[PDB]
Amino acid sequence: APSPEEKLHLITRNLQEVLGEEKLKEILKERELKIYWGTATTGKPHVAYFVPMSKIADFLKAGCEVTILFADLHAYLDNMKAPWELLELRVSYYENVIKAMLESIGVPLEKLKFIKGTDYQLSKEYTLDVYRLSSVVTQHDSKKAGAEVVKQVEHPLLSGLLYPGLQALDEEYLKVDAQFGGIDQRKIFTFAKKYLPALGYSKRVHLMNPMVPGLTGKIDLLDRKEDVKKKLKKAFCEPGNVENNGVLSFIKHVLFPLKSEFVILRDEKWGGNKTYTAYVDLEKDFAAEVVHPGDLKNSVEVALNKLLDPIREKFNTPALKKLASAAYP
Amino acid sequence: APSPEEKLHLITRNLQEVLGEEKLKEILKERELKIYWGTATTGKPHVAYFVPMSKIADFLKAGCEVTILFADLHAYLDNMKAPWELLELRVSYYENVIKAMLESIGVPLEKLKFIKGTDYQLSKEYTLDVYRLSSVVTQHDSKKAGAEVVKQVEHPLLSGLLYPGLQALDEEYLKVDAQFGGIDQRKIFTFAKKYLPALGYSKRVHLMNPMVPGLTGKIDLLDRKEDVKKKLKKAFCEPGNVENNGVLSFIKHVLFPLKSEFVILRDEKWGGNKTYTAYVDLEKDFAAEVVHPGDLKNSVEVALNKLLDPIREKFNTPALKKLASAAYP
Ligand SMILES: N[C@@H](Cc1ccc(O)cc1)C(=O)O
Ligand SMILES: N[C@@H](Cc1ccc(O)cc1)C(=O)O
Repeated sequence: APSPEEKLHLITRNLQEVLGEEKLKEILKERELKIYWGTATTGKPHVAYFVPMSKIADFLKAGCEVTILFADLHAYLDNMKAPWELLELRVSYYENVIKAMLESIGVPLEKLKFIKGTDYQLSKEYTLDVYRLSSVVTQHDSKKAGAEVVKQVEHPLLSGLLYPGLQALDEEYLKVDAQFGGIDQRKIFTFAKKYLPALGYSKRVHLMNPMVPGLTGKIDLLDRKEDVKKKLKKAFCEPGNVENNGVLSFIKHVLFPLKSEFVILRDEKWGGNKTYTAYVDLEKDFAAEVVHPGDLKNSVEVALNKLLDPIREKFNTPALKKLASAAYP
Repeated sequence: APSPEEKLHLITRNLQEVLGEEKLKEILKERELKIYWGTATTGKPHVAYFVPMSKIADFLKAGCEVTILFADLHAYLDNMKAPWELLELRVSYYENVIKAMLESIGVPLEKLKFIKGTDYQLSKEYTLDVYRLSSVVTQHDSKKAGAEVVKQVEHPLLSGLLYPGLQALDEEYLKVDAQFGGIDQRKIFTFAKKYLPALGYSKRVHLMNPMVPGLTGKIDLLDRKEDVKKKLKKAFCEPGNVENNGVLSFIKHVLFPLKSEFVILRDEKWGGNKTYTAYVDLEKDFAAEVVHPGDLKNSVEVALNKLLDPIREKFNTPALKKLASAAYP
């Protein structure tokens, strides 16, 4: 234990889509899966990052070799969502905050590798492959592949066309079997699947999370307790509505995977607390309106504040706030 | 001697257009001009290469520091007009044949520097500047800048969009004051003028040759004498027509600069030989039809065979024909 079947279940649970199941099962019969997730080092990560972090936790539980790519060059190429001056600073802020998140979840930062894009994306071998890729990829396909991912501006920049090619080559240079990201990466993933073989590199397994509504949409990982409180009961959460509910989604994609259960906090009057061992049970009760929006929010607020506390405390040290300020001036 | 005025005259004579006269004259008051010419290492050079080589001869006579760029990566990016396997071979063939041309003209290969693009275009600093350029250049402008230069195909490749940016950066990395090329480079030259300052680099002086009709259009630098003969009296050369005349153009752009004069070979019957000290005099006589097409061709044929002889002999050595064959299979 875990068997290949248990590993496959941990790796794929809560995803919207799995591309490459045949190869995924072939690998898992024999060895650990090598997988990575990338994030461009752009705006301050917020509590919604707990969603991909929960999948990273799952990968690590399944025994996967996991790489996290801090894609600083990608931040630069995507309409300068980060300038060159600030890239090193934002890489450090991202690395710190992602490590704190994973620590807070209780994930062995063990088979976990952190790498930043400019560690290898400016090397001669990689650059040579960027030019080879450029010689088989049409402008049309590269503009198409990036449409849901890079900022769409009225006069498209060349950098925006380069972005998906580099993301494709990243699969080969990080030497992984698989890449995980949101469903909005799908066109880049199929682009990699199409073009890496023209360079003599193999296609990868691709794992995609659904688009998950936010808790608000704005809660920062360093927001203090009363700001978390303040922001939560302005959140959208209609009685009985189990669609497009950011509070239910957060529970489904983060709190259940984290603990295998979820506790609703309710007054004695309305039945007292209840412990759910599966999301579908909680969903049924919410649909029936015997879990009120206010109690759902209070239950999430307690759980979430538990997740943020060690992060807030770790960034409470001198120099981490100078880092926070300097990263985002 | 040469004075700045004589240097300016040598450098700019026979050009179609000079961009940047103000800076050119500022430089020449003080020091030697640093200038380069690039050629993608694509198809076999033919006798038409004598036209840019004549300007290189002029630059060297004026005391310029001249670089010749063998743009092998550019050959690759331009719709794979050369594959990666053959690039080293075609670089060697080009270097050999260009050096033989210049030797045949009688040009001191002295302040002459040969460099190949992949010597520096895959370095970290250059690649970083390719990404910065990509972040300010629109796809629109880079497609526009390359329209007369890179192969135009029905599904434009990304590499074609990269091509002019690299040509612009080449001005900075070769540390020149100026670039010389044909008038068909003009949109790339103005592109460099527009964008190098966004990277903190200065605009360059740009020197442009006219588009010159070919002697045939096909005479190879290694063609033997009877093939040269054969190909010449199939050439287009109408009595009295001094426009679009490839034979007159070759004389104007290559043989006059080379020797300061040109000798028409004519029978006693029609006046015997005549020596022209300026092109306009020869042009007037051709217009008046007292220099016949056949005699003009014979005079060019003699001069040209004199230019090719040491080239043919130098490539007559073992290994230069294996080079020729292996470069072009
Ligand atoms: N495109 C990803 C970031 C990314 C960058 C480079 C990669 O190799 C992988 C992922 C995003 O939008 O979040
Ligand atoms: N564009 C030039 C070749 C060239 C390539 C790179 C340069 O830096 C300069 C010139 C041609 O068409 O012949």
